[PDB]
Amino acid sequence: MQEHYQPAAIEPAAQKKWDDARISNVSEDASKPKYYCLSMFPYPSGKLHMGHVRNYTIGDVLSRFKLLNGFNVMQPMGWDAFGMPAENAAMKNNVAPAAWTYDNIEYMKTQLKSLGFAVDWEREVATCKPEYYRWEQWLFTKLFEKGIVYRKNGTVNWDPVDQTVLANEQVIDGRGWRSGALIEKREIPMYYFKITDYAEELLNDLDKLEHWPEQVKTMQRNWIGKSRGMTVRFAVSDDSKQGLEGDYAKFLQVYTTRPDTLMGATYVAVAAEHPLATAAAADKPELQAFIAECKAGSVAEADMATMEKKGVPTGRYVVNPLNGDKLEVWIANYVLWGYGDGAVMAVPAHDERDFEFAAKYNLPKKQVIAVGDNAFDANRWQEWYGDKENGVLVNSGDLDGLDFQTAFDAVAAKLQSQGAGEPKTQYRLRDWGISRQRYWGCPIPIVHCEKCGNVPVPADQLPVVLPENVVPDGMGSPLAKMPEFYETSCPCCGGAAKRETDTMDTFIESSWYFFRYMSPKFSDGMVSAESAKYWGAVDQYIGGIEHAILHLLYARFFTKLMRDEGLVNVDEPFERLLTQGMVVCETYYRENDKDWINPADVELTFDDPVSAVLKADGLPVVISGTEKMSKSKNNGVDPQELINAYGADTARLFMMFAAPPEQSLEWSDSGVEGAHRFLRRLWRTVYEYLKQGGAVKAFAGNQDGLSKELKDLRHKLHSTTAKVSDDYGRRQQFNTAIAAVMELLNQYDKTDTGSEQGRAVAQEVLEAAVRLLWPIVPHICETLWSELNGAKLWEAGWPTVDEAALVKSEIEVMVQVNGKLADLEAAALANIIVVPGRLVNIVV
Ligand SMILES: CCCCCc1ccc(-c2cn(CCC[C@@H]3CO[C@H](COS(=O)(=O)NC(=O)[C@@H](N)CC(C)C)[C@@H](O)[C@H]3O)nn2)cc1
Ligand SMILES: [Mg+2]
Ligand SMILES: [Zn+2]
Repeated sequence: MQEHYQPAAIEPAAQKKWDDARISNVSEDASKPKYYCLSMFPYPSGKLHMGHVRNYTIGDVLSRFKLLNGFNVMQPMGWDAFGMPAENAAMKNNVAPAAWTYDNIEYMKTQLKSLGFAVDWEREVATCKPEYYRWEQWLFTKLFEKGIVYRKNGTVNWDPVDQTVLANEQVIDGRGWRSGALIEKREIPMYYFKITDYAEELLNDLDKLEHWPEQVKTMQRNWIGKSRGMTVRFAVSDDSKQGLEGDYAKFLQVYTTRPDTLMGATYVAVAAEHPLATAAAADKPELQAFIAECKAGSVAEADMATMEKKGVPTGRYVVNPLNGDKLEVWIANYVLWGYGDGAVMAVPAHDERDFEFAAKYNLPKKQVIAVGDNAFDANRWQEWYGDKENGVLVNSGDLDGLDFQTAFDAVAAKLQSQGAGEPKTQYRLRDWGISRQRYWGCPIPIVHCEKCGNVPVPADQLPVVLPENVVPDGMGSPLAKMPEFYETSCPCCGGAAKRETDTMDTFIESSWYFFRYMSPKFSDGMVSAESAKYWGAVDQYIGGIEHAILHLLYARFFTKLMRDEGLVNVDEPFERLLTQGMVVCETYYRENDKDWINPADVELTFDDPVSAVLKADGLPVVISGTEKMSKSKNNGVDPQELINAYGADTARLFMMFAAPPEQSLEWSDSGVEGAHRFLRRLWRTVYEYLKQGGAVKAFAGNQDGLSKELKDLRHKLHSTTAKVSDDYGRRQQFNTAIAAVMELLNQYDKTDTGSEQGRAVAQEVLEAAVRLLWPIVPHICETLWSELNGAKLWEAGWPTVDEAALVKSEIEVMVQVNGKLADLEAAALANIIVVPGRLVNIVV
């Protein structure tokens, strides 16, 4: 055994050892219990970053833990290949997106392999390959025929200078982020998934997910935003019907979730697009400008609550059907045309948004709810104003004294009898638009024929192949400028026709890839029936919390779609969900005429730390704040340089030890040094142990007659095995498992293991430690295990807890007072000559 730990020697040999034995190349083996551990597959954007290493290390810890416990473990990897990165790389480098993508894949695949992840590379998929995306084209056509996918006109932000559609997050002050030109809102036909048809299923099935973090479930419930409220109609007043046609001349209809406060409504508010807004504004230039400023707005939903709410009175009036109050209609910028009826009532006393709106414009506030003897201050909001559960109605006439639920049904009965309203269930969730006006994505399998309409490509003709020898312009989607691609013949009539040139939302590829891993070479469908039945669902899923809403909701949706097609046998794709935090790092710059400097290029001073300096020279640097690793502040530490400097095991140890998965991990040079120094110590402990006499059979069985010191070390060992097992299995906190193995070795360090029995216990200690740590640092553990023991480590299995080692010793002595019934004296006085271990007599 080499004296000094040298990872560049041992790590490739171990990787070859695992690969030769094919421990990760798994099949549908009915004799071993399956375990499907999945990390979110990466965008192939060039190189691994520290987030990647953290995520796939967490995945591999859990995989190897289950492997050592005898499961048939599938841990597959692949490439989420379509999307904008390749498009912009094409624009900057004048290379094809595909060629750039396949090169990134080759380089990142090498990096993952050098880290030693126990991955079944025979199940590798790349979603930009027609062998993959043909199957989502297949499902698309099938759902299109059923109407689950449909084509509808929708409005988008057009940038007229850069000639492309822009996401709403990509609009600042009504202008495109790169171009800086005023965006134009335009109506174009687009494709939608009818996800709202599955809203109630998607909402309710969350309750099944007992091993998901509650905050993820809460975020999904809120995103779906189901509510049971009331449709309420207010009759338009005699004087306010000018310019209105239809039922809009008769009433204004609103939806509210608080009909128990209908007695407290003090005004009503409508969207800028509402007919009442249009008729009111026809002779009022200030209203026309307000209507225009609303329509020009572009507020993404994470910013709708954070925008200043503004309104304009219209001079038009409606009547509360329950008390008779004439109420003014306002136009307001928070009422969205498309949600509900584009019209709401306002109760400033019991809705905080209405409170603030009414405070701004000095609109009335009428308290109709009371919670105990709480004082109502019409000038200061209080939390209890919005209380649904423990409130009771006041100032409501014949409704006074009712709680929320019985008031709700009382209002519902009154409204329904006179025809002024009825209960209604609503959902915030919108349908999912999948059209993208972009090149590097899966083609939409629709052929447009002026005789036959929107026609799906027949299954015999799929895939519609994206041509790969394209170098994106900049001036619009290339597919629309390629007659060689879109000029085709119609599949139903055989005449001249045009392919759809929009591509699919790349969220689609990541909504089913976990099923494709089950049979990635299956040419007859999305997933083979036999494989889906064996593998079932993902047992454990690991990824970043930033995917908690959209990606997770889309994947659950696709699972239910595929189940209903008859392809899979599960309702939910992901049983356990572990969300990983971000990686942060200090930032450094230097002022010019700021140019942010990468940390691996900087060197720090010290004392016994003054400042920092650039490695290439010696000019000082500006140490600034710690934040997430990014291109923006050039504070991303290349994982390749960590591996080059210390080896894969040190990289993995640092990430697992520095922070629990949910927590932000802070890059630290000394921390990485600490992890490397522990691996040297681990190496030194085994080497010194074997230097003093070589391996022996590990201690096992009855421990009576072992010295107290060695019994104590066995107690620490088997308590450490139980702790680490609970840390990997239940808590999924890996730092405390490393700490526990560290404590075991510390106790071993202070124990004389030189005797014959001492060596046997030492062998037991070391054979456990290297297996307890193997999921985390498998290369050094693999090599150390082969020096201690000839059996194959994965066949030796997870260390067992020897409960006999956890039973503390017993000695029963009698205690008598005047002849009749240090260590034992203090305990018997807690109940004087002492005959050792047998008897004590309290002579008094
Ligand atoms: C030279 C470049 C320097 C870059 C510097 C840098 C930048 C960022 C971070 C960082 C990020 N996070 C936060 C956690 C990042 C996780 C990384 O692993 C996985 C792959 O991520 S992905 O490839 O983005 N794919 C995807 O997100 C989709 N293909 C997944 C589908 C299933 C939807 C995901 O689970 C991420 O959520 N923490 N740290 C660290 C370093
Ligand atoms: Mg259950
Ligand atoms: Zn036709």
